[PDB]
Amino acid sequence: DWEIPDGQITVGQRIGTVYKGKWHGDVAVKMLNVTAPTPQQLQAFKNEVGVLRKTRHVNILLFMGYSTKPQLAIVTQWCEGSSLYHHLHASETKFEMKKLIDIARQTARGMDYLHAKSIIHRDLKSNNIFLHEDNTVKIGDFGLATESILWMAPEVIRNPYSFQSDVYAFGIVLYELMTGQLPYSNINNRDQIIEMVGRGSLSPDLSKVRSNCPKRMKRLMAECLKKKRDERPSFPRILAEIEELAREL
Amino acid sequence: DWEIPDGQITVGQRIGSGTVYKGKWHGDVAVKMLNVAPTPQQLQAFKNEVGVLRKTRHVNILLFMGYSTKPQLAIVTQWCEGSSLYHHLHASKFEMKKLIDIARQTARGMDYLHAKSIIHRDLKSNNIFLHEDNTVKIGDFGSGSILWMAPEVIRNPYSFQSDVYAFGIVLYELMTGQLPYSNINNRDQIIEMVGRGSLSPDLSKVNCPKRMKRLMAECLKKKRDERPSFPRILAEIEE
Ligand SMILES: CCN(C)S(=O)(=O)Nc1ccc(F)c(C(=O)c2c[nH]c3ncc(-c4cnc(C5CC5)nc4)cc23)c1F
Repeated sequence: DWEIPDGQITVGQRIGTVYKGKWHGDVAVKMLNVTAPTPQQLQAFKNEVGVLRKTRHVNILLFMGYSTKPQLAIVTQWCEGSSLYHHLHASETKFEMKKLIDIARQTARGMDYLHAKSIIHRDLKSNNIFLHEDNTVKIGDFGLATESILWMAPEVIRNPYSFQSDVYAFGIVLYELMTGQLPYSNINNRDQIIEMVGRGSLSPDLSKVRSNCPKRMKRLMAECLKKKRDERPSFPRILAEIEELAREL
Repeated sequence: DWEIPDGQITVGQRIGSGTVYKGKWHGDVAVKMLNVAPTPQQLQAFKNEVGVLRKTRHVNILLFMGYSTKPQLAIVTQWCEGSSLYHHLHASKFEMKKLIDIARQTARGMDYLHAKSIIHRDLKSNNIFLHEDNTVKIGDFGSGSILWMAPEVIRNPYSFQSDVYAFGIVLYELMTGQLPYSNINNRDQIIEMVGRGSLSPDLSKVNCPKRMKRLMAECLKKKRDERPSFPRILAEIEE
């Protein structure tokens, strides 16, 4: 059992619900603050716990246990540092290419691991990628996994979710790394992007990628961003490629 | 199941000695090949040990990732960058802040194991890996090194308290920067002297927090029952 007997966790400050806590060291706790969970609230809990229970990988957020009796709660490791979103989009400090490649590799290993276990993340984005101690990638925020608009494949815009969708979202994450920007800087209208990406009249501007960016990465990026879902690569190939060029330079 | 099918793991360089290898499996892994052809008698003795590692989910405990049974029995875990606490301490200057942090993390790992009712039985500086030279990873809990052995172990010999004694020796390593009884280079003497209670580590060789030394002395008690529990150990180190 991964059920942590309640009263063993010293809950602390709020983060966003999620609390930093104390349980044999630093932990993070996601507490559903309801009086009595909906039948839907219960299955969402069981599902997230069931999928977390099957993950043991350094690039996946470490699940540590759950609580049921007082409230629904999911306990994971405590990550120090910020999300990839914050580092790229909301911070002055920008990364060297070698690290950007490394961040890409670590994410791909995690995604490759998940897909090997028949798990679709369905919400991969730079915000769900935690740079633990600013070096080690941790894929997390597992609210929707099974067994955010800018990171959506056209067939998710228009079951839409698949391994292929996870690949597209990973493609956008790559675009973030290699540009430092979010896709569609021109568009400020939600419903415009939705229609345009959905139709296939729109795609990320790969001309914006850094001059340093290896052509191998740029090519791969384009592949993961293919509008036809079945034309997109699988993570074994994605990881292989990223691994190839990482050694290459 | 956590069994990794035959072939999925690509084995690389021999790291040390079952036998440990670096490998590839959805990224880097470490593969410990067991000194084993397996009999049905040994198979369910092997899975018994995996079932213990199966219930460890903690950042300061080396991440168990899965096992193999073909071609041979193997434990698969995460790969750690950098070297053990032993190598840093006895083969190559941590600021006191980091030493305490290293001590802090080991207590977290141990406290967790004991809460999970798991006795390590072999805690020591070389079973404490420094991943990225920051994060402590405790492994190897699934003739011998006697420096970390509690007096009751030498002569329920293996208990939570004997783990605490081992941690004490580890605290001593961190604070002195050297192994106990360096003055005496004789296993048989150490075995006899520590076993009979006539010898204990020399605390004259420890800028060390005086609460730490008290705690270190508390862990190093020859009397098994005079030793604190890890929750108390963790609480005092944390504070
Ligand atoms: C999870 C705990 N278990 C199930 S268990 O069975 O209790 N313990 C257990 C199991 C399997 C294992 F591979 C290991 C293991 O040894 C390592 C696991 N990850 C590693 N990462 C790096 C290293 C390493 C690299 N290089 C050097 C020298 C500098 C050259 N020293 C060390 C060793 C390992 C293990 F400790």
